Amino acid sequence: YAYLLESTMNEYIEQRKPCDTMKVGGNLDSKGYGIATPKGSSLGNPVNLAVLKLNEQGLLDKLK
Amino acid sequence: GDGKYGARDADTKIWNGMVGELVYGKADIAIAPLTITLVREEVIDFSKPFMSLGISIMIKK
Amino acid sequence: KTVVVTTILESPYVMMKKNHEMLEGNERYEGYCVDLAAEIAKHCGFKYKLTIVGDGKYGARDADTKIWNGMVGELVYGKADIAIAPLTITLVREEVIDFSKPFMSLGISIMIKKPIESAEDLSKQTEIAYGTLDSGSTKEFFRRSKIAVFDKMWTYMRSAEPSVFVRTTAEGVARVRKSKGKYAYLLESTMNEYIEQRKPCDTMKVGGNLDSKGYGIATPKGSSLGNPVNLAVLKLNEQGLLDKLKNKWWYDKGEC
Ligand SMILES: N[C@@H](CCC(=O)O)C(=O)O
Repeated sequence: YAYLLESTMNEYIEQRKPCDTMKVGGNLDSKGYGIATPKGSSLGNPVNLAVLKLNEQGLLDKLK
Repeated sequence: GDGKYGARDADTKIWNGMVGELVYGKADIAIAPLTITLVREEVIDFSKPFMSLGISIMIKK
Repeated sequence: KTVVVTTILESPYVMMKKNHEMLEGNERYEGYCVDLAAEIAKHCGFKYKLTIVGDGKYGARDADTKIWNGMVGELVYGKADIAIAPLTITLVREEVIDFSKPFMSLGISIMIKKPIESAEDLSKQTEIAYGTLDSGSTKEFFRRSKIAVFDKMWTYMRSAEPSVFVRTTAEGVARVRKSKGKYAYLLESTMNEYIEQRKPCDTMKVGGNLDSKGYGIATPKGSSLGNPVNLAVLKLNEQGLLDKLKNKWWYDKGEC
């Protein structure tokens, strides 16, 4: 049994005991995870700016 | 509550998962490994991506 | 209302066709962004005219006048309705213009002439000169970077004499090529890997990306087009088109 999942989760499991799984081949597509809010939410604009600010400062890479 | 990411039920038309909690106003924001897709963006808003990824294959060594 | 599209002659996004002389209007161009424009215009139901950014720049804000140049400036001052180009979604730009979700992922990388293996290596020597493109997001990345190595690299670049900065990507690439390995160029992975697969096959991308960002289709704040184009980008990515165009212009055309 082989499992189709997002590269992020695959890479995480590949580093966990019992270290018996592995990610193979290239990614099938390219996409992203985003912080979601209800349509027309007040928070939308500010959280988008926060995500951009935090990626630019190196925090997102640091956290991964 | 339902431990799901979010999908619209073809028969019932209801959105489940985190997406549903946002759509029906149970939550104000979803901070999770929630993929930005076209069908979701039609009902909720997404920030630019905080993480880049792609579907891949996991095998037993 | 014919949509004025601002773009930039940057391979392989927008390039003049071999036979441009006998061609007119949108027909004179070809590339990833030319096919992308045709595609989103198809899905959004609009007619358009491709125009090359007058000043040949991506977009930066002059600290003295506060005036935006490049494609950003053309959008900000209403000279163009939409920018379909390899334009990087950044915080400063997002404050003055709208960006669709990314149509392409990328990161800053190093281009060497066929002794440097990474950013850290450039920051430890003075023999090999290195710089970036003027008026772009790569130069800003280093200007606003606190990460020790990137901060240290900027301090060297900022003060560099002669200037290690270039007007166009083509200028940076040509400089690496004629410098006998004494100049490395910092540019986006997308453009780096394209050139890597083009004659004279004398360059190469080294190390991993310095960051993870994306290019987005830009429109002026409050634009009626914004909503539709964003959904169009998502549709095209999901239909598999973006991947198809990427392989079409990068590797089916690779000559190395
Ligand atoms: N894509 C960059 C230009 C290229 C670069 O700065 O390396 C921008 O949108 O400014």
